[PDB]
Amino acid sequence: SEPLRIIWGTNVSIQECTTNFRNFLMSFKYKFRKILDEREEFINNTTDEELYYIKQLNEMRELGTSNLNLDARNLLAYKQTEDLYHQLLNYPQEVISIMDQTIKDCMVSLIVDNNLDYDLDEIETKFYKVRPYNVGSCKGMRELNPNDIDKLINLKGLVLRSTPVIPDMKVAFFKCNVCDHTMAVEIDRGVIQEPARCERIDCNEPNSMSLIHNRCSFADKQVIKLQETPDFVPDGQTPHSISLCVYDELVDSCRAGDRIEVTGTFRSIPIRANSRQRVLKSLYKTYVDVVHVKKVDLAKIREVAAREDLYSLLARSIAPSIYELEDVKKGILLQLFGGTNKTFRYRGDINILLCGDPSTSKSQILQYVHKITPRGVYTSGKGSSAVGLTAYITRLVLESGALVLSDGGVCCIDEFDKMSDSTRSVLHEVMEQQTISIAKAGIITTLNARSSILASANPIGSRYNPNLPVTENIDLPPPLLSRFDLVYLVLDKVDEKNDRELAKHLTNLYLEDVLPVEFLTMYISYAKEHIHPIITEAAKTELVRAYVGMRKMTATTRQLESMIRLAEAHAKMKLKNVVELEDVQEAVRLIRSAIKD
Amino acid sequence: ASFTCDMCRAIVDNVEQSFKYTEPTFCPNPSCENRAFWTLNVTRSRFLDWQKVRIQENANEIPTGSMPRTLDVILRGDSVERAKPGDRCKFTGVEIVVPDVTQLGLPGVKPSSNSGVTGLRSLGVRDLTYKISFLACHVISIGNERDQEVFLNSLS
Amino acid sequence: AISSKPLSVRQIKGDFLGQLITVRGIITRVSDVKPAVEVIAYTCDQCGYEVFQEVNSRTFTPLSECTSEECSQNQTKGQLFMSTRASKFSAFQECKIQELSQQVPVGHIPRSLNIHVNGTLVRSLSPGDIVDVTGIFLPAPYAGLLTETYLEAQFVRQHKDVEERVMELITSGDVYNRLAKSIAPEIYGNLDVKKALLLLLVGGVDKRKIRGDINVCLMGDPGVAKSQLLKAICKISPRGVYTTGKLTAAVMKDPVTDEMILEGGALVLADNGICCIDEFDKMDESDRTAIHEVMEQQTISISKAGINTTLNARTSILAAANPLYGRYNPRLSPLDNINLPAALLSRFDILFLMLDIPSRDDDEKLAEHVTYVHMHNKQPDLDFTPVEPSKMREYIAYAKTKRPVMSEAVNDYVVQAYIRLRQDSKRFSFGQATPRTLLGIIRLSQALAKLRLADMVDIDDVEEALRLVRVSKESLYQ
DNA sequence: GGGGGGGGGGGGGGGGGGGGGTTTTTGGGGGGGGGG
DNA sequence: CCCCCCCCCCACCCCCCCCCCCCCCCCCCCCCC
Ligand SMILES: [Zn+2]
Ligand SMILES: [Zn+2]
Ligand SMILES: [Zn+2]
Repeated sequence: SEPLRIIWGTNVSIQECTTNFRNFLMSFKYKFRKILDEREEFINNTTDEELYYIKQLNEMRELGTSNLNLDARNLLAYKQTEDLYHQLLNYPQEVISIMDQTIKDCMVSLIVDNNLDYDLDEIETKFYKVRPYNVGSCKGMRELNPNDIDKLINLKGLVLRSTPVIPDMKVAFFKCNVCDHTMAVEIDRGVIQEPARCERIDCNEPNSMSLIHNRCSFADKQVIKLQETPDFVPDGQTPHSISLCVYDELVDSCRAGDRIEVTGTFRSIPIRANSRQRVLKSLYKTYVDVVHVKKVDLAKIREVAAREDLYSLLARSIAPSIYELEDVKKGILLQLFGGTNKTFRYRGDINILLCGDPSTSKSQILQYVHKITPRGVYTSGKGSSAVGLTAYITRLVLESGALVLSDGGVCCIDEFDKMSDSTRSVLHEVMEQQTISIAKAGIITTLNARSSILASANPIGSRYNPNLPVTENIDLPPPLLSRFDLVYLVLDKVDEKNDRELAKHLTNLYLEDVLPVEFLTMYISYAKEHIHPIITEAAKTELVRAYVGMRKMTATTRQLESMIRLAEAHAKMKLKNVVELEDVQEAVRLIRSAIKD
Repeated sequence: ASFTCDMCRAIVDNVEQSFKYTEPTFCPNPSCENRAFWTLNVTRSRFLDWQKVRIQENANEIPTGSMPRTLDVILRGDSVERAKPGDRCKFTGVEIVVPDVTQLGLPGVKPSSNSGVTGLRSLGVRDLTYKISFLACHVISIGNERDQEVFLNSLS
Repeated sequence: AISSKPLSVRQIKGDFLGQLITVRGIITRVSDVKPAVEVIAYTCDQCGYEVFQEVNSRTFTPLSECTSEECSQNQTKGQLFMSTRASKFSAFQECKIQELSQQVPVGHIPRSLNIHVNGTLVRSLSPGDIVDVTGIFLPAPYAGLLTETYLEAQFVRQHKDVEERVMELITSGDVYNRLAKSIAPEIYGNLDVKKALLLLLVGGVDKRKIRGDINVCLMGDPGVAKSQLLKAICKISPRGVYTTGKLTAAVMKDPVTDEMILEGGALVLADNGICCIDEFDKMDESDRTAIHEVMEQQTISISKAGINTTLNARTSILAAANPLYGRYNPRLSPLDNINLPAALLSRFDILFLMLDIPSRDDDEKLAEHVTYVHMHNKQPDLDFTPVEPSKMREYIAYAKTKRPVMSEAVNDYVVQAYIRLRQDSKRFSFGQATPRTLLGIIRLSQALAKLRLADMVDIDDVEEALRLVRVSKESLYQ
C-alpha cells in the first residue's frame, strides 16, 4: 500500500537503519563499551552511566559545531545497533548519510523535547556530520583488492604532500540571458543538470540559461598522497602510495611528513583516454574518500617553585643518567630558560659550547636537551643527510636550514669544530642578529632564525691538551668562540675516584628501574609562557660592579649582555618576575667560571 | 566588446565578456542570416588594464617550515603594478573561481587534455574544472623626489 | 608439449601468439593491484531496471540512453549511471619479466615481456623472483600492423618445528665455536673476527634509551677480500642488506612514472637489522651524516620538499674499509692509512684491522685451497661440519628473544676490569678505553649471555667479551 | 453549440558531412675546497 | 691567504559535433450535424 525506502542492492530498510541508529545516538551509555572490551571489571557507575552521545551532542551544540567522532566499536557494544555496524562497513555512504541526517534530527528534536530555547533557524541552516573511526583492522595499503571497492576501510601511512584546496561545485547557479531570471541546480553525481528551457512559463526560451560560475556554491576538496609506511613494506621493492580525497573542515587535517590513520570508503572511478572523448580506460583509478583522520599542572608548578634546592634539582634532572658535570648541567638548564626580548634587536637566546675529548658524554648531553626542548633540532656542523645547517636555494625554491628550522628551540650541533667555512661565516648574523640574509631569485629578506645553539666540538686529533688554550686545541676561530655565553671542557683524563664512580653509575642503569624528568618539560613550558623578568634597580649596580671587576681582572660588553641574559633566565627559574641580586650573582659566578676556561 | 557582422555591416555592442573570449550568437538585423561570423571592432570595444600577480604565504607565518601555499591575484585598472617582486602586501577584493577556459570551448584553441563537472551543453562530453583566484580591487605594501616643492607640498 | 617447455623471452617468436606457453625469467618490476572491469553495471534513473556492459578491451565507451525495453518500449529516453557496487571488477596487475643472464646471447641486451595477471593469481609475482610463468601469449593493438604483446598469466612456478629443532643444536654443543666457524665456512682463520661478527646478529639488551645494536668495522688490506665475509653475514641475518660507500634517505621522486615517493635508504631497510657497508672509506658527506644520525639516535631525518620526518633506523652497522695507496702500512695509524675520520671510528664497538701478511706457511694453504676450487669446481672438505643458514636462524631467533638481566657480581667485575684497562689507557692510538668501551663490554657480554640462552649475564661472558675487545685492540698494531 | 476534419506551422529526429587527435652531452657561470 | 681546480646546476579511422531536411504531430479554424 506504500513505498519503501531501501538501501539499494541490500533490502535494508532505511527506516529501520534510522531508528537503530537513533536508539544508540540517544540512550547509549558508556558502561556498555567496557563490557565489549577487555578489563570489564573497571566499569564504574558514577563515570559510566553517562548518556555518552547526549553529552557529546550537548557540548557540540554549545559549541555550535557540525562534527561528531564515533568509535565504531560502540555500535557493537549496543544490542539494537550491532547490525548497523555491519551495514556501516558494507554500505557506508548510505548509512553515513542516514547517520548525518539523524544527528541533525537529534539536534532539532532536543531543543523542542529537552525544550530549552535555542536558534532553531541556526540548526536548520547547519549541516551535520558523523566521523566513524576505528572501523576495523588497519589492513595494508598493499593488501587492498577489488572486493573493497565500496567498503569503509582503515589505513595507516605517511603524508607526502597535499594539493591546495580545490573548489568542488555543490550547486550550479544559472541565469537566463533574455529575462535575467535565476535558478539554483544541485550537482548530482558530479553532473550539471542543465535546464534546457527557462523555468518561467512567461519566458520559456530554449537554450537561454547560462552558468554564472562565481555565483555557484562550492564545497572544499583536497587530494593528499599517502605513502605506505616502511613498517609494512616487503624488503625488496618500493613502497606503494594511495591518493586520498578529503573534504570541508577535514581539509588540512595533516601536513607533509605526518604519519596518520584515515578511516574512509575505498572508492574507484574510471579515467579518460583523451578529454575530447567519452572513451574510458578499462581499469579504474582507486582512492579512499575519508571520513575521519588522526595522527600517529599549575598547582604542582607553584608547589615545586617554592623549593630552595630547585636550581640543583632541575639541573641534575636534565640528564641523571650522566655522571657529574654539574656546572654544565646548570648552564644548559639556564639555556633552556633563556632571557627576554625587547622592542626598539636584543633577544632572549643563550648559547653554549662543549669541547674537550671526543669520546665523552657531550653527545648524550646534546641528545637529552634535544629530547627536552619543544621545537629544537639535532644536526652536525657539515654536510646534509637531506638536512643541513644553512638556508639554501634549490629546485626553484628556498629551503630553510636546521638553524632556521630551530626557530624558538635549541639547535644542537655536533662536530662543531669540523664545520665548513661558509657555515662558520653564516653563524655570525644568527649569533648577533638572530637572522640570516637572503638576496636571490627576486626575494630579499632577513630570514629570522631565533635559535639558541648548543654546540659540541672537539680537539684536533684524538686527545685534548689542557696545557694549551682552547683556541690552540680547537679548530674553530676565536671570534666565533667568543660569541658563546658559556663554554665548557669535558675530558677523559684518568682518575679512579671519578672513573670508578662513573662506571658504577653507568652499570647500575642496567639493574635499577627526586628526579622530575617528565615534569621538567611542563615546568619549562609554563615558565616560558608566564614569566618575563625585568631587571631590579639594585641589580643595575650589581651588574656594573661585577662587570668592572672582571674588566679589571679583559672583558667586553658582550659579557655584560650575557650576564643580563643569564640573570633573566635565572629569574624565569623559580618563576620570579623580577631579576634579583642573587640572580645577577649566579649569572656572574657561572660566567666567571666559564671565561677562565 | 563590439562586433560587426561579416555578411552585413550591422554592429553588436556592449557585449559583456565571460572568462572566454565571447562573441555574439545572433545578428541584430532581422534580415540577416548570420551566427558566429564576426569581426571585433577594436576602436569601439573597451579594454581594461589587467595584471596577474602570484603571492605566497608569508615566511614568518608558515607553521613548521613546510612549503608555503600560493595564490593567483588579478589586479585591474588603476590598481595594476602597485605590487612588486619580493614585496609584502595586503590586498582586498573578491575570492573567485576561474574555469579552465580551454575546456570550456575557445576560438582557435584545442581543449586541454581532478575530475570536473559535466553535462553543461557548452561542454558536450568535456568536464569543467576551476582554479581559485583573488580579484583584487585594492593594494598596499606593508613591507628621489629631489626638489623642495615636490617634497614640501606633500607634508602636513 | 609446448606449454611444458621453459622458453627464454627472445625465443618467444611471433608464431607463438595465441598459444599457452611457459616462459623462464626474472621479474624486474611489478605494478600495484588495480581493479579492471569485467561487467559494468548501470542503474537507470527513470525506470530502475539496471543494464550491463561486458568489457573485452583496453578501453570502452560508457552507455547513456536506457536500452532496456522497460524504457525503450515506452520510448522513454532514460539515463544510465554507472554503479561500482553492482559492477563486477576483477583484480588486475601488470608485471614485466626479463630473460636471465644465462639466456642473453653474446653482446645482446636482455629482452623483456609484459605479464598480465588476473583474478586469484594476482600478487603471486614479486620483483626479483626467478620464475616459470605459464600463460597465453597474446597481442594487443596500439605503428600500423606492428603489435604490442603480453603474456596472460595462468600458472606460476617459483625457483626458490623450530622451537624444538633448535634443541638439536643446543644438545649438539660447542655452539659458539661451531656457529662462528660457520660464518663463511670456506674462509680460513680469523675466528676472532667471526666470533665478533656473530654478536652483531644476537645483539645486546636495550632498556629505558640503552641500545641493543653492536657495530664493527673491518679495516686493512683489500687483499683479504673482506667483501665476501660481509656478503655471507648479510645473508645470515633475517633483515639485513648489503651496500657500498660508492645510504642516506631522500625524496627520490620520478621513479618510473613522474611520481612522488620518499626513499628510505638502506639504513632504514636495515631497521631492526644489519646494514653491511662495503667500501666504507669511499662514502660522501651526505652518507657520513646519515651514518652519524643512525649510529647515534637510531633515526634518519628529512627536511626536504616540505616533508619533515624522522625515519626509524634501529640498525647495527657492519663496515669494511680499505687503505689509501692500496696497502696498509702497519707502523702508521689507521687514521694515516684510511680515509675515515677518527670521531666516527670512535663510535664503533669493535674495530678489527685484518692485515694481509705474506707467509711461507699460510700462502701454500691458500694456494692449495684456491687451486682445488679451480681444479674440481667446488670448495675442499672443511675438516668440520658447518651449520646451514636457515638452521642457525632458529638459534639466532631463540638467542634474540632470550634477553638476560644484569647481576651484581658482573657489575663489580666490569667496573674492576674497566679500571684495569684505563691504567693502560693512561699513556699511541685511539684504541684506549672509554665509557663507550665499557658500554661495549656490557653490550657484548650481554650478547654472549643471549647466545648461551641464559637468564643472567656471567663473568664468563664478560671475560670473553673483554678478550674480544683486547684482541681487537691489539689487531690495530698488527 | 459542439465535434470532426483539414490545413498549416513548429519541433524533433535522423542522417550526412567534417574535423581533430627523459637522459645525455656541451658549454658556461658560480661556489666551494685543497695545496703551496 | 691566494689561486686554481673541480664540482654543481642549468638549458587513417573513429567520435564528437553540427547542420540540414523531412515528416509528423498538435493546434486552430471552419463547416456540418
Ligand atoms: Zn527566461
Ligand atoms: Zn548580419
Ligand atoms: Zn530505463
